[PDB]
Amino acid sequence: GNGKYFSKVGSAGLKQLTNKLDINECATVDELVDEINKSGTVKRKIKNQSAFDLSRECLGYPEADFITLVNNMRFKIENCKVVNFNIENTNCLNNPSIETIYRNFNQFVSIFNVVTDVKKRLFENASGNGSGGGSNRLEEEINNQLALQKS
Repeated sequence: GNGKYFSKVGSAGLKQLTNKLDINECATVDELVDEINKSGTVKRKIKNQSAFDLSRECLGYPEADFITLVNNMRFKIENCKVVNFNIENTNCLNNPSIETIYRNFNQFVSIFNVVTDVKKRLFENASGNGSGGGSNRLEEEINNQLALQKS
């Protein structure tokens, strides 16, 4: 029997995704992709859903209010993934709902990190990140880091 039903970051995003995708459990994004790779419907849906959206859904935060949180935050984007973050304008935290969302925002980014990697793994590139350039502020900063990368 497997124990330790507690994980923060990384495998936590996997655990939330595997739960959401109704797939097998996964210890790494690499193994996660492989399971999804077996689940054709999930695989295709991961590209059909946007990383931001797919990840946000996994937590169950209200789209608008969740977006409201990240627009007022900033993020350390390491390798196209939010590795760290902090709130820039605590205006959104006026709502205890968003407080709840914020205090557990890392969960989202954990899941986001996963879908951000998985969507790259399954698809060499896809229009399923969030919106043009980026979802909402968060991915814009990511795209911003990518803009620094003059090809």
